[PDB]
Amino acid sequence: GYKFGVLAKIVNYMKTRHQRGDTHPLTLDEILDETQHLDIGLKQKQWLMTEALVNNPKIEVIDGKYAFKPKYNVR
Amino acid sequence: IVTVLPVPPLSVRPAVVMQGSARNQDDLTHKLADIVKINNQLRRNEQNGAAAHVIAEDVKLLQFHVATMVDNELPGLPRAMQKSGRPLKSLKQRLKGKEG
Amino acid sequence: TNYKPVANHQYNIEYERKKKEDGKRARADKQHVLDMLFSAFEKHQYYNLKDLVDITKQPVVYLKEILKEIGVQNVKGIHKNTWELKPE
Amino acid sequence: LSTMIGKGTGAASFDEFGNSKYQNRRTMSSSDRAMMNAFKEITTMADRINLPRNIVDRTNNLFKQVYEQKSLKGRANDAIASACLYIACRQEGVPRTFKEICAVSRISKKEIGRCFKLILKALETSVDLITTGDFMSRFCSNLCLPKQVQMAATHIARKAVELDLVPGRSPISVAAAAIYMASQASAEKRTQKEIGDIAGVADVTIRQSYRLIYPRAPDLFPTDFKFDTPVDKLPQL
Amino acid sequence: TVPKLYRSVIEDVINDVRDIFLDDGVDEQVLMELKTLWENKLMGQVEEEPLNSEDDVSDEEGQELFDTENVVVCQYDKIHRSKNKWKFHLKDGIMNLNGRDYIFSKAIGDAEW
Amino acid sequence: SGIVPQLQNIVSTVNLGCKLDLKTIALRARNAEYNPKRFAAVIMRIREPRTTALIFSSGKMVCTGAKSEEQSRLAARKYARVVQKLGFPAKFLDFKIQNMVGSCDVKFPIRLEGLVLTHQQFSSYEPELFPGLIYRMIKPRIVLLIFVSGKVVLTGAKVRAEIYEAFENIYPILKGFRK
Amino acid sequence: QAPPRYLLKFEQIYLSKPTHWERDGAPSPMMPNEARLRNLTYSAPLYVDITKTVIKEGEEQLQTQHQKTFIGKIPIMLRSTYCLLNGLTDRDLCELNECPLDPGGYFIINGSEKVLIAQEKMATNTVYVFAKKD
Amino acid sequence: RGMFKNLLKEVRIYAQKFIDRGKDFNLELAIKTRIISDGLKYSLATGNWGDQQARAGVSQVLNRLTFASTLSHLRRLNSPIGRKLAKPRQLHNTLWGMVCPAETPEGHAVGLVKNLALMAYISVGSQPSPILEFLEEWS
Amino acid sequence: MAYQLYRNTTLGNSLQESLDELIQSQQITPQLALQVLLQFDKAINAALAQRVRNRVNFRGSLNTYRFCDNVWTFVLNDVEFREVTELIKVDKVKIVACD
Repeated sequence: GYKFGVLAKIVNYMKTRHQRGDTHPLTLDEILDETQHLDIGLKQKQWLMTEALVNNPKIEVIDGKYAFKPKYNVR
Repeated sequence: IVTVLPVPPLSVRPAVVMQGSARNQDDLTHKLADIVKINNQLRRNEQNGAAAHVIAEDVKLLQFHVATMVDNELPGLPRAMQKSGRPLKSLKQRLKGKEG
Repeated sequence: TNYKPVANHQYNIEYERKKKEDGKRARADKQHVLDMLFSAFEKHQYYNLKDLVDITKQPVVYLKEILKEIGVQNVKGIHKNTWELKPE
Repeated sequence: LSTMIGKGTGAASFDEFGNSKYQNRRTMSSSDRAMMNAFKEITTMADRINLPRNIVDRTNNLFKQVYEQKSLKGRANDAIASACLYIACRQEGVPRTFKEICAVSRISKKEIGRCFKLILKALETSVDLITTGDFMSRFCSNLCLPKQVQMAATHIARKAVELDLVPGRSPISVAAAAIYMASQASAEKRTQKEIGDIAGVADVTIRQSYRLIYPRAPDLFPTDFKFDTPVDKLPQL
Repeated sequence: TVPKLYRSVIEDVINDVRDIFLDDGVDEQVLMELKTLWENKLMGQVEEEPLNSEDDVSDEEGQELFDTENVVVCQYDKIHRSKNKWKFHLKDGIMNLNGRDYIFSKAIGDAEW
Repeated sequence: SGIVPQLQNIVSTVNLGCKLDLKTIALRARNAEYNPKRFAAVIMRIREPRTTALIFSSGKMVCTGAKSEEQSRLAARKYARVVQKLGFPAKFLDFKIQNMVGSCDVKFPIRLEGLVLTHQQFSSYEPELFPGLIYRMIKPRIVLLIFVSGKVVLTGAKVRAEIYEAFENIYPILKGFRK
Repeated sequence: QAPPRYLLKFEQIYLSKPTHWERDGAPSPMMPNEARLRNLTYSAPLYVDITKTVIKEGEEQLQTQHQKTFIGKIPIMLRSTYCLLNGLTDRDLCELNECPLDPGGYFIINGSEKVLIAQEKMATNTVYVFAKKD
Repeated sequence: RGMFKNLLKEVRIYAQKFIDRGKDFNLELAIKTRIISDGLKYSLATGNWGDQQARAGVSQVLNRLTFASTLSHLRRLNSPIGRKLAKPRQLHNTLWGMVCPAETPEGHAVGLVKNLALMAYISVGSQPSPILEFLEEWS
Repeated sequence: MAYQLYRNTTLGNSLQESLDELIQSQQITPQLALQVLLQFDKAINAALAQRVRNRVNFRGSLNTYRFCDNVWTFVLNDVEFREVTELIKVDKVKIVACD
């Protein structure tokens, strides 16, 4: 299993991180540090950057970094 | 075009009484039972909005039952069969031929 | 000599012995069952509810509870409706 | 009140690809279909041990009463059917041992006994206590023993039970011991294996029933019986 | 017997770790030296909420803490409790009785309590 | 009558009122066994009362094997103290006695056949299933196990007093069928 | 097939004398007169020998044998080789309440003496050229 | 043959239902003894020759009015021709010595119901194997 | 990620000490030490399962016993190890077993 499992882990981690009030964006390495994914492949990284965090309606692209999308949802 | 089906009285379709306690019913009573069952099924399917092909098949089966009400010698069609090998005696059977 | 009286059939007692040696499938924490789910849809895209239960070795109600949160059921006109392990 | 659709007869009956456009879509209830499945299973069970049809009818009556009374929804219909067959056999004066009904069912002695207890509770009825006598015609005939041995075994078991020689032993065990210790008194002999496998008793059950019944040997036999073997020649295990 | 088992274990271990060492680039010289060192290391209370009415209802808890005495390390297959005693079907395991090593493949144990 | 029943086992339920974690209790206890694949609770056993108790995650304690109601309460307090030793804030609420089991003797054999014949609506004697007569009697909630040995077992009572009057209710009946 | 593979083979057929099971379950010889009077069916049990084998990936084949498995009752033609009246002499027939002059050759089904009438059929396996002019 | 096929089908269904459910199956319980018994009995009782488009009148109540009547009934032959078609009703030449030229019913069944001659014998068949071996061994 | 029962032994203690000495010299990473421990556990488990075909007996009395996550913790006192070749007397023994 590879290239398809960690996407669920990272999206869940960032969603739960936003649930704690972390409105500030976080870099990819910041999430990778505490998710025990230091051995993640480079092609996985670029595939993530090019598809995963841009196609989903739950990730906001601001000042180059990635954050939640609380404006789209109801609060 | 049969839109309301006449239901014969009990005289036309009497229930015989056997040895012991029995309520053996005429063939027409069984055919009326099937007619009412399929009619209720179709009514409920139309009421709760079933699939189109479900309604079409139920209409087809209702047509078959109303057909075997009258004619059981439909050429190239299955016969209304009671349980054990006996075709039902439809109205045309009750009327035509030597024992009619 | 046939249909001889017996307290219980050999196959039945064998099946009960197997069932009581193996026991019931124990309820686990959410993360570890989710780890089996992750290995699962890494292994194969589509799945059948029975095979998922066999692979995960988890209680059917608990599997349904942890799968409904992330998974959805897709209707198919070929065989039967089935669950989808993709979160989206 | 429903009727079947017969096989197709011509082109109009069939469809574009090798199938009839009318099918046997039965309108049976879940309840009626489940209880018809049960009657069909009861008949199969009863014909395995050659029960007459009257016992099958009584079993159907008891099963219908239980299934309408609706207190055992949680037990398999096959276990309720087995218990009903046991009750029907016991009510007719021709009881079958629990192991005999078990042998013709997928349901264990544990499960059929529990369902029997629960059916008796539900119907608020009772059944006569089995005597080491009813289980004699079968346990003997199956073992192929003469008619004088029938009378000897019946009389001796009845006398042993009457004077309370055996405390609390199940009637099956006392009956089997009677068969054992009346068989050796005649020319026709039967070993432990045959009687045990034909009556359901274990070797240790029949052995301790024999050792309990042995000392009162001569006073227990019928007076008018041909002693093909002397009373003192019975071998003690 | 026991030294022969030790030598066979050493042979199997060194044969097994060859692929592991060659996978990550560990040279052979690390193994032999380690082995040498390894060998050199071997050779009427109405209101019932307060529960403090009782004391000294526990035994010494240090027995698990010290672990200085002999300890059985093995695996189990079948254990039965029969109102008085525990019947054990203990499969293969190793033992260290007062420094001397022992081995067994099957055992029957009896315990009283 | 002249013979007094003796209670041989007691079981009671008591609500601690707080949720518990089973794994930590099994780890930090002294006589705790827990197999997840077998059963939903942690058994615990204490020698001096010879009582056993079951720890459930919803915090309802159940005790077994006590010889007296006061002994059962003391054992329940002991198990609650064992829970408190882990720092879990348990309580002692709605302690309700549930069942006690009594064994006694009449010292004469009984002909069970007459007993089940004259009390068919109460008795059910099946030698194949179980060698003892089961006697279910109405106004008390009580079932009796009777045997040819004379031994009698009383069970199903709610309170200690309840056991007694049933015994003297069956003793004359039993006295009418002395072998 | 469910992995195990189960194989059943039916080898030998046995067929005992006609028998009757009373309410007690005691088998006794069904005499034909008794069948006629009590509306019984004059049938004999049919027993078959079955071999059961199991194929497992671990090569643990069993060859278990169920000897003489009851598989139903065949009605028996009277005065045939498998009837109770086969070798009986005239005196034995009279003592058994059966006419010596009875030819037999009929079954007893529910107490009715049922006879099978030979049915004519076109000969099989032979070429036949006919004269369809219609 | 058909009813043994039905029995084997039922055993297969039962044993498949047990094997897929994941347990060995008891052979004795799989066999439904009802099938052969109450199928042969039904066919010989009602005369309908087939399952419970089939021949009728194959089995009849034996005629016990006179010994001659019983013998005549036990030696009867039936032609399945419908009861039209005068040709099969005629007394063909090949009936000499095999079928009685006199014994037929009068009415709707004349000619179609016949009786064996007094020395007529119907072969029970035999295996053609030894004939084939002999012929092959011959020239 | 294994049974992990032979680690708390004299052999396990010696291996752990050797790995600690190697780590303190900055020769191998701790992950390689863990991998070596896992391989050693697998090897000793296989050796015990295969090359052991002998039997021993023991008797004693129990005082303490526990069970958690397929791990027994029996304790025996006044234990006599009986064997056909040698008899051993020991005061107190602790039994840890897994499956």
